Amino acid sequence: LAKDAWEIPRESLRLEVKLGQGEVWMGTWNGTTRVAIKTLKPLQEAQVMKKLRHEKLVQLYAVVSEEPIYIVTEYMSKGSLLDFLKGEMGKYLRLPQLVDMAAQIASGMAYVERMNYVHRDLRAANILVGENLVCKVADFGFPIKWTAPEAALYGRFTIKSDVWSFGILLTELTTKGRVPYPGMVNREVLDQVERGYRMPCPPECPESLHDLMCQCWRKDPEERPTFEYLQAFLEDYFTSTEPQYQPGENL
Ligand SMILES: Nc1nc2cnc(-c3ccccc3)cn2n1
Repeated sequence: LAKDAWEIPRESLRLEVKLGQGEVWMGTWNGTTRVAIKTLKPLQEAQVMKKLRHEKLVQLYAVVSEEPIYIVTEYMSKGSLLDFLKGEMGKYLRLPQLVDMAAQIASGMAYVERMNYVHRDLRAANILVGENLVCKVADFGFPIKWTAPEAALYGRFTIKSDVWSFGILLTELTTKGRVPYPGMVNREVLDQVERGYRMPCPPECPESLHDLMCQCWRKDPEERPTFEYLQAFLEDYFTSTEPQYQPGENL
């Protein structure tokens, strides 16, 4: 059956270093350019990664539509935002760098918002990092803790359930990668969050950023901010919102 212009020769790719294991390799495409190659275990409907192109989304390069199915994309030299924040770099990141990263992610998601798509698994383990603190939304391929209640309970995934996740992602950045709802197991999160619990302000995080988290965690998904609003807020943050910001111990 008929391929499209994304298709490339099964073996026009040189796999080298293995990076994960569902498996992910670094490689070289037509001997000239470095890529990442995610391999599946037994891309049919990648009509999602094909239609999106933006500077803050990991770019699709090519596919291979036969088992084992390949997906080739740009190489992100630092790997996942989660690993980056939990590794050696986490202790040196302060609020300006973390808010900047948040802004990049909102910029990719504001594009997703315009195109009328929905990510469904926005969390730091699905943001990829390159040099110069470039972050890019990845993996449009159970993370109850990151999912809006209406989506966890009733399968209502909208751009507004993504916003909710983006708010959890903001606690990931401000805590240098901690799992959210520390001490709570999945069921206790779901019950507590339905009764109105929200994570409190993380140590040394300014109130104005916690308020932003709180708005993304509104019960009525319609009262949650847009990513366009989020991007603009984050970009202008140290002039418009926290002009007197002082670095502290950890942020
Ligand atoms: N597109 C893409 N996908 C992945 C997955 N993992 C990495 C990576 C993982 C560890 C160290 C450096 C890079 C990098 N990329 N880049």
